[PDB]
Amino acid sequence: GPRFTFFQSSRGHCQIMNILRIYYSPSIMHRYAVVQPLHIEELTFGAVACLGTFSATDGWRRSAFNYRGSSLPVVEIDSFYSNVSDWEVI
Amino acid sequence: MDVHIDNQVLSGLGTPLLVHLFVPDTVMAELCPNRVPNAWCQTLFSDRTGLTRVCRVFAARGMLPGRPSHRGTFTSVPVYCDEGLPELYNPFHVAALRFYDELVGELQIYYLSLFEGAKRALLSRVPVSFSKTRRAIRESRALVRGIAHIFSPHALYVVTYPELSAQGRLHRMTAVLGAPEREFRFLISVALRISASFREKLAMQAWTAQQEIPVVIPTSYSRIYKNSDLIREAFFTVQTRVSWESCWVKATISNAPDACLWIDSHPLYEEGASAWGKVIDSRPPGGLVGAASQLVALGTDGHCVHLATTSDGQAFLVLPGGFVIKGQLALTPEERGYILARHGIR
Amino acid sequence: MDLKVVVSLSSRLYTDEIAKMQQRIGCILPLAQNVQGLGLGQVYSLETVPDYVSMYNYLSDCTLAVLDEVSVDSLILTKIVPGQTYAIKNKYQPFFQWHGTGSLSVMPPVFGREHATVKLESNDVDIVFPMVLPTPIAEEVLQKILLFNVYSRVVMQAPGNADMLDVHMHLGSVSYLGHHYELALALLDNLSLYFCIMVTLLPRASMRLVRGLIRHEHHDLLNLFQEMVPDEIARIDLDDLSVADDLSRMRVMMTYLQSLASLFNLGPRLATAAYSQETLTATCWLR
Amino acid sequence: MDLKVVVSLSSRLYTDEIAKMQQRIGCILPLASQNVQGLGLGQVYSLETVPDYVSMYNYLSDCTLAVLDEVSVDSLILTKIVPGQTYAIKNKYQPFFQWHGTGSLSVMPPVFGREHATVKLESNDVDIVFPMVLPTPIAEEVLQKILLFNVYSRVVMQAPGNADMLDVHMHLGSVSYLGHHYELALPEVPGPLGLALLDNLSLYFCIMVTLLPRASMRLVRGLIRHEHHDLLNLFQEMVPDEIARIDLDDLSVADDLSRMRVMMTYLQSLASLFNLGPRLATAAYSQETLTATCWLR
Repeated sequence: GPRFTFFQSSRGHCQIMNILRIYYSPSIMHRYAVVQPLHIEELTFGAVACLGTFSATDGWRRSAFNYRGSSLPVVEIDSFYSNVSDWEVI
Repeated sequence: MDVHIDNQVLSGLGTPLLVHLFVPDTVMAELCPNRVPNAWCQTLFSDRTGLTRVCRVFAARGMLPGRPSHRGTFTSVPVYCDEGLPELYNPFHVAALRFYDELVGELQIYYLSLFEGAKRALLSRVPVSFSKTRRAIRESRALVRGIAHIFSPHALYVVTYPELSAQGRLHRMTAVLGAPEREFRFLISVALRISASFREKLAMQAWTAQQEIPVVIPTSYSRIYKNSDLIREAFFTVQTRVSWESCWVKATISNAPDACLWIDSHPLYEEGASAWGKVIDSRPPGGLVGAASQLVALGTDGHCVHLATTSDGQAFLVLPGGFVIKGQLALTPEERGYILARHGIR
Repeated sequence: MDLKVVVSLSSRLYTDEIAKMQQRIGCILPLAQNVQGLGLGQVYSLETVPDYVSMYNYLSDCTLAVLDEVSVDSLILTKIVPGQTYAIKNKYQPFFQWHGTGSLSVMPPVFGREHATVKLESNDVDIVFPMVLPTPIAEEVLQKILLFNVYSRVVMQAPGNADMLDVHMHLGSVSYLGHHYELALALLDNLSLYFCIMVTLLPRASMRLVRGLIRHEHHDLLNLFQEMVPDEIARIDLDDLSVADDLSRMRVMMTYLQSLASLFNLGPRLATAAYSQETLTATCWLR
Repeated sequence: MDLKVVVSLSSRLYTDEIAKMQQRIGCILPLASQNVQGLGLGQVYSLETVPDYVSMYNYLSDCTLAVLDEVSVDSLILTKIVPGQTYAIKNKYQPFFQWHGTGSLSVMPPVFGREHATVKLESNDVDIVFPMVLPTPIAEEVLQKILLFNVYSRVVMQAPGNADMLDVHMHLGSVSYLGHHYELALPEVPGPLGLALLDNLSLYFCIMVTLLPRASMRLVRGLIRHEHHDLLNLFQEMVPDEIARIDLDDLSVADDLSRMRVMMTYLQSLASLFNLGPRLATAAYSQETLTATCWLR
């Protein structure tokens, strides 16, 4: 079953596919040995969009997000410039 | 067993039946230093010498057998000599491989050592490698059996297994010499004609040295090397067991790609099977003075004889001491095409 | 900064020219000012065939522009900066959809040549607006027109293989976000031909590249898992061909795969934020 | 929006280098973020390694670019490339490329020799090599030619009968241009990240070879059976074994939709792998002063 993850990198807008392909490489065939598709689907392993850019001056500062039951660590990003791109398959 | 199902669907064009095998690291360590290769199949015939097309064999090393008893490299040998029906086996029939990473080391194997042990060991969908699914379910010990090698006295493991009809026809085949008898006689034939060329070049001249390469020589050179001490020049022709490693053929393979110099250097008297088939380079920025440094480092070798071949058809023999005797290389160009098909493409 | 561009028309105009700019004020056109070369009016001239790759490479060559006003002689229009957002309507002869699509496309109208070409008898400029349509609509209609013209040329070669009823049951009906649309019908012929030679050159090129990269990583998990999948019928016939013809095949193969990859990418890629149904307009910025 | 970004040196830029640095004004330079090393392309393209044109392409595509505007002594100023701004670039590159059609300009590493876009800095122990700027289609065919040589040098060396190693060095040869042909630099070993790029490309190739549309096979078989088209001239009226043996089956409407759908998403992924390096869309290039006004596309 799927999962979302959020990736921060100051590297290239066009050289983000290769490094994330390398990042998801140790998982893909390791859990893809047991599955085989049919009626053909299931070849696209994930897809990635760029939410946008925040400045290199300000970093991301960890904080705590608490509901009334308990708390959770949360990451604060200031001064964002949200320019949502399209989903790109890995 | 990855290379077994890696060249079983690729080499099927050039070859009907493919054999799966192992080479131990201990037997092929004297073929190549530091395990530098990581192949090319060319099976030569016993009585039907000819020439055949070269087949490619995918081999990957550093990966063990299923046995923990021995750990060696992977390989495969194509069998395509049997004309039409493969029910006939050719006995005493060699198969020669050119395993390589960057062409280094040669392997020769009989068909008889192969086949006797092979019977001894016993809205689309995606495409599936049916051979890969059928290979995976055997996974047992007795698929691999150890068989002695007649060329080099070691056990060569073959892996065969009741896979499909392609190996299924293989063990049912049986049938009712001279394959290494030719290659030694051929090389010694060209070595005899080269020594005869050097004989007539020393004969039409005075029995003298021209000394192409300068090197200083002591006064005791006629003492510590005796008068007419051609002991190495006697036994040179016995010491050339190999040709395809030799620099003698390196001139013939380099005529089409322009012309450099190649060196076959041998020990004055059994100091080791020294060296065969090296390069003297004028291409890189070492230059002609850099090649001259190599050539004077060659002539200063006081414990080795040297033979030189040029790519344009000339042969030289450099004595230890800087002396040299000029000579000729030229032969019938059928044997040029023979060596050129023995190595690779024409 | 006035991003507006002024164009002087040659002669005087008349009534339905005003009616058709009032029809086409919301829709947009590319750029090169000079009243002849305003948009795609130098590709849709009938003395040449209206081709798709020449028009597409022109559209990717030049910029884009929003028509805003047409007086008796002026053509008031603004162009597209990547900086700030402008307002866009449909005003298109196919009236497709805007349901919150975060990715847009601008393609020349494959549904009708005359559907977007507006003509004036006094002014021969025959200007024309390429069809703006959302990205799943765009990819679905480009598939359903490319495979349709492939099938048409194959029936023209041999009609016994392919039919028309079972392909009009499926390849004439795009369906996206609950809406079921209908469409049926040179440029797509040559576009299909480029794909036709690319998909027939892809086998030899694919086996040559996987045979070059097959044992680089001498025991890889990923390389072996991409080698276990593909066709056993495919990987046999490579070593028979000469060197120069092979490399010419790979060179033409690489040129047209880069061309068809940039062509399957949707060219002028607009992006919308909030679409108003009752005014038929959305805000857009260039992306 | 700041643009005037100075780069402080640490030693005296002597007058033998001030002349050639003022000669290179209006060119493009890549940035690190200044320090004297890492501002240029000599930090990743040194004399010690092979010129691989991929790791330096990765440094060009990862970090941003900058126009050189003024070179003083002891310090020089740089002007960044933030989008939405129109930058004026002069063609000050020794392999000349005339911008007649004024297409989208495109950065490249100096694959036409280090010697034309280098500058010798003897103030500090650093050498700076300038990136090459040229229009998009020449850039893409340079990419395809350098990857074809990087994949084919090894397999021509891999043959035991290497009678023709020099066949690819002239067959690839120069770049394909009408007015003049421009030879380039060719590396023997593709290096690490070039092979990683070919590995990802082989991944994508073998995945899309699992789905071939069978319908175009019938059309190319018909065009073979019909008159020989000039685009068909690479076949010279021959049906190979593979296209003859992938057409034993029938043609339907079922497979074609899912085939062309996954071909749409994989060709968009291949365009994303070929949208490689920062590019510059060009409008109103004035030829009489050789200035191509560009915004960051």
